[PDB]
Amino acid sequence: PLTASMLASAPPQEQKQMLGERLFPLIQAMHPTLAGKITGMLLEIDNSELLHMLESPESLRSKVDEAVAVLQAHQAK
Amino acid sequence: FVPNVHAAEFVPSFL
Repeated sequence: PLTASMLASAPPQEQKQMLGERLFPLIQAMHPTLAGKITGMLLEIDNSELLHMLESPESLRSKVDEAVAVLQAHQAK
Repeated sequence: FVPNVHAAEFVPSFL
């Protein structure tokens, strides 16, 4: 598992990518086509919360559901 | 968390 220590010791420019690599397969399971876009949207959240989302399925799902609701409304209009 | 529809897509490219 990815840990806070691992993230904090990574160069800042790799941190989002490291989180993204672990979040993407989970988000893709939920949304096989929107996964790339939803992952990108979620990666704007701060790193502490992203790590929490990685560790807490209910937390990840709540953020994914909000991003999807907004994205799909955007696509529709 | 206010979702940003302009956010860059995360492209899987990790191998």
